[PDB]
Amino acid sequence: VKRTYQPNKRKHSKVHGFRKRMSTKNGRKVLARRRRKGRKVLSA
Amino acid sequence: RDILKRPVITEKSSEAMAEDKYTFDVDTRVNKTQVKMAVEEIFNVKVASVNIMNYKPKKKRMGRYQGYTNKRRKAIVTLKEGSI
Amino acid sequence: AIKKYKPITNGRRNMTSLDFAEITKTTPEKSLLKPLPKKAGRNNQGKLTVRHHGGGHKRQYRVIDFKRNKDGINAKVDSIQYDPNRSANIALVVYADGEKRYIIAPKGLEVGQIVESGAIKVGNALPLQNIPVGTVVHNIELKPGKGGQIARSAGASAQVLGKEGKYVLIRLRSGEVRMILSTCRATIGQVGNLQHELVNVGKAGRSRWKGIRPTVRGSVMNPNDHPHGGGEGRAPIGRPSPMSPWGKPTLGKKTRRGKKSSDKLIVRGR
RNA sequence: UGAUAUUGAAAUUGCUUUCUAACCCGCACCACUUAUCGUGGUGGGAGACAGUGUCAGGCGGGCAGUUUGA
RNA sequence: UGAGUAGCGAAAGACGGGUGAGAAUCCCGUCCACCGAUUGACUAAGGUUUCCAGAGGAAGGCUCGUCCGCUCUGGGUUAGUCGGGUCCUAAGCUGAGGCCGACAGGCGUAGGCGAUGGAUAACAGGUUGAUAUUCCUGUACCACCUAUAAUCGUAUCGAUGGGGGGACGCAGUAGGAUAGGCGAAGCGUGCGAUUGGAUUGCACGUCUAAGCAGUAAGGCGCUGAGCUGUGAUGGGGAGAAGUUCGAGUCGUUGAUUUCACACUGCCGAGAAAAGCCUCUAGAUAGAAAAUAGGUGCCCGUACCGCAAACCGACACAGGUAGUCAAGAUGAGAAUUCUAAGGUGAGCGAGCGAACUCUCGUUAAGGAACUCGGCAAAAUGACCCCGUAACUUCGGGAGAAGGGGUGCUCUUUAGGGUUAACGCCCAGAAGAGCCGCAGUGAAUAGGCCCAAGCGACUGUUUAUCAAAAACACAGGUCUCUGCUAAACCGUAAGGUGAUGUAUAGGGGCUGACGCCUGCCCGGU
RNA sequence: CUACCCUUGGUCAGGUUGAAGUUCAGGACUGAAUGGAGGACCGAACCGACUUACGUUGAAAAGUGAGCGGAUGAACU
Repeated sequence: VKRTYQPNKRKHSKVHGFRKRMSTKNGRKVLARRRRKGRKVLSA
Repeated sequence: RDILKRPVITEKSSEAMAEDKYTFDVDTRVNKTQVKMAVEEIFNVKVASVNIMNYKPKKKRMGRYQGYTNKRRKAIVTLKEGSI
Repeated sequence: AIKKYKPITNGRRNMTSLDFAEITKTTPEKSLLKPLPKKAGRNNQGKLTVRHHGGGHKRQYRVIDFKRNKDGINAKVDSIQYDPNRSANIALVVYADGEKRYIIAPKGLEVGQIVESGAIKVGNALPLQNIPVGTVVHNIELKPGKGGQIARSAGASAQVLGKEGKYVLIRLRSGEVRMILSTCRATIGQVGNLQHELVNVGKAGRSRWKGIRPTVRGSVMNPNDHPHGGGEGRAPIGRPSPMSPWGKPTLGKKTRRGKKSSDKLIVRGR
C-alpha cells in the first residue's frame, strides 16, 4: 500500500521552509511563537 | 595565505606521496585556485593540478551525548617541480 | 459535406465526421501562431467557476484580425485552413505590399479582395454606411474600431435592414433587431463551413477530447449539492420551478441585466 | 423599485424632448516605455442617464439562528 | 496470571577442514538445490556514513554467534568535457510603479525566479580493502589570454532591435544499417580406462572518442544523414603458453535500437525562449589558416537503491520512476529448463496421532449437494473442414459440430542471401516404426436455449455494495446581442473566451426504430 | 495520501481481422488487389479488484493463493 508520507526535500522546504514562513504575517507569527517556547528547530 | 591548515598523513595519503601528490585539509571556503597560489607561496614549488572534495560532518558520540564532527575540506595538489 | 461511417463497432455506428475538402493546406503559417494554455474553467484564484471544461488536445492560437483596417490595398487568398478553436474556417490573405493575415473565410472564397470605406462582393469589409438594405453581412463591429464581434461563427450572417441617420438596423441570426452605429465595419457575405451543425460526434470519447467533461444531472446529487437533491428512489423535481445548482430558476426566467444602455438600440426581441 | 447627493442647460407639457462640460466607456490613436497594466492627451460614443453614497418598499431555504408540549 | 503456553515472518541444504572458552548457524572448500523480462547489471528520488580495515561480543539480531547494516579505534567520496549553477524558457510563483480594500492585505503591468523540456566540448584501458567518463597511461575537443603571425583597412565587431531557424500530434506499415544471436573456418588447452569412438571434446575468435573521407534513405545542385572503410593502433584487452609470447574468418538471423515524426494517412490540428545564422542600426580599423605556451570556478560524486539501508513503529509476503536484458522452445518480454551474475531465506531435531490449511487420486452413480453447479472438474495450442436463428448488414462466429499432430526414410514445385558452393525459412505426397497415450510435461475459450435490466466502451462507495446506479453519443426546453448570461471575490481582478447564437450556461431525458394522448383549477 | 485540473515527459512482448480510399478489369454498380481504420479482437508487461479459499492478539490497521477484467485508450504513469 502507498502510504501518506512520500519524502521530498524540494517540497518540504518549499512548503515549510524558513523563507516560506518569513513571507507571511502568519508565518512570522509561527516563528515568533516557536521562539516564545524556545524550540531548537524553527523551520523544516 | 594561511588557508592551508593541515597535512594529511594516512595510508592513502602516503600511498599517493609515491606519485608525487600531496594532501591538505584547507579552510571550508576556498577555491582550488586559492589553494594553488597558497601552496606555491608557501613551499616555492610549481603546481601541476589540484583536486578538492568536501566531507560531511559525521556523528560521533563518545559518551552520553551525541554530535557531529566538523565539515572538512580535503585538497590534493599534484606537484610539477620540487617536493613537499 | 458530412461523411457517414459504417457501423463497424458500437461507437462509430451513428457517427459522422466532417469532410475537409474546402481545406487547402494542413500546416499553419508559423508567423501567426501563439501559445494558448488551457485555463480549464479555473479563474485567477485557482477555483473552478465554470463547469464541464478540462482536458482536450493542445491548441495553437491563430492571430485572426477582425479590425480589417487597410488603406484600400488589395489582398489575395492563399489558402483556406483549419482553425482548432472556432467553428468557422480561416483564410490566409496576403496583401499587395507583402503582409500576411488571417480572415474568417466566408463561403465561396478563393478570389482575393479588399477593405475600404467603399468598393462590393463576397469577402470585402466596409462600413455599414455603404451597404444596401437586404444585404447579408458577417463579422460586424459594435464600436468604431474594435474588430467584429457579431455574426462570427460558422454559418452566421446578418441582414442590413433600413437605416437611420446615425444608426443602421441589423437583424441578427437570433432574430434580434438592433441599431448599430453606422461607422462600424462589416464583411460581405456569409461565414462558410456551413456543415458544422450536422456533425454527429458519435461517442463519449470524441466529446471528451474537445475539452468537455461529463455533465452530471442535478437530480442524482445529494440535498446539499443541488436543490433537486435526494429523495428515496427517483424523485421528480418536487418544486414549483426547476433550479440551477446555485438556487436560481433555471427555466423560463429572464435573467438579462446586460448593461441597460443598449435598450435605446434593441428594437425587437428574439 | 422608488426618493435624494454627485447633477447641468434649453421646450413642449410631474411627466416628456433636445443639447454639452460633469460622470462614464474591457472604443480607437499618441507619450510615458523595446508593457492587452496604469496614468495623461486627442478623436469617437453615451450622457445628466448609468455607477457609487444615505433612506424606503418588495422578492428572497440562496445562507443563518432557532422552535417543533405532555 | 494466563505460561514454560502461542509465536519465532512464504522457500534446501549436506559434509570435510579450520578458528575458537564454547560451532547446525562464523570462515574456507566440494557437492546439491533456487532466480535468471530477474532473487542479475545500472540509475532518479529518498536515506545520510549503513561504505572499508583491525579489534569486541554487555545491548540489538525473534535461537546461536567467535558473526553483523550492532559496539570501539582508524580511514574512505578527487571532474574544463558526467548531472545542476556562471545559458533559455512552460505551468506556476513573485511583481517597483499601479488599481482595490476596516487595518492585516488582495490583485496585477514592466521585470525576475522557475525543469520534468531546449541548448551545451572525452573516449578506451589499468588501478586500490574502500573512488573512477574524476586518479594514471594513451589519444582528443572546447572557451578564454598571450606572444610571433603569410594577407591590414568599411577589410573586423556587430543590439539587448528586424528576420529565418529551433519548432514539435497520432497510427501505419516498407526500407537501410548496426547491436546482439547462431553456425562452420584460424588459434588454445585436454584426448579419457564403464561398452564403444577417435572425422571426437571444450573454450576464444577484438577494440573507443576524435579526424579523414563518403554513404541507404530523406528534404528542398544545396541542407541535413544512420552507417561503412582508413589511420587512432608497433597501442590496450585476450581464452591460454612458457619478463617473454599468442588467433582474431567468411555464412546466416537480426531487433522494440537508429536513419526518424523520416515518408504516408488521419483529425482531435499537435509549447516557449535562447544558443544558431543573417540584416542593417552602429561602433570608423584584423589576422580566425597557422607557430608556441597558458588559465578553466562552484555543487554532487562513498554505500543501499524491487530494498535488512527508501515509505509502512520491525532485519515487515505490501508500495517504489527509468535503463540493459542471452541460449533451447516459440508468434512472443508467454510456459519450462539453463547463461551471465547472484542467492540457500537469522531457530532447529524428531515422530510421521486427532484436527486445521495447501495439494493428488479415487470403484458405481453423476447435481441426487445447496439458497445457488458456490468450489472443483471439463474445454483450452496450430493447421482443416463446417457453421443456425436473428440482425442496425458490420455482426452473431472461436457459433455449434467434427478431423489431424510422434520419429525414420524416401521421393519433391519451394522462399530469401551468394560468383556458385553454402546456410535460412515452408511444405505435398508416399512408405514405414513404436506406445495405453504423439501441442505425450508446462502455457492457453466449456457450450447451448431462453426471460429481465442497461443501448455500447467507460466511472463508482480507498477499507463489507461494481450493479439495473453514474457518464455517454442523441433529443428537447430554456436563458444570453457581448463589459453576454452564469460562477469566484467585499471590490480590484478574473473564468466564460484571446470564443460571439451552427456560440456559451442551466433543467430534464439517455444509442437506434415507432411514438410521445387530454387538462391552465391551483403553484 | 486522495479528488479534479495545468505544464512537461515516458510506457504499452506479440499475433488476428480487415473501413473508407485507391487502382485495375469490367459496366451508378460488380469482382480482384492494395490500404490499414477502429473508445475493434486474443493476449504478457502495466492498471484494476469480480469470485472463492486462507488470514482476522494476521507476514499486512485491507494482504496472499488460484482463477478474473482493461490492455492505442474517456489508458497508465
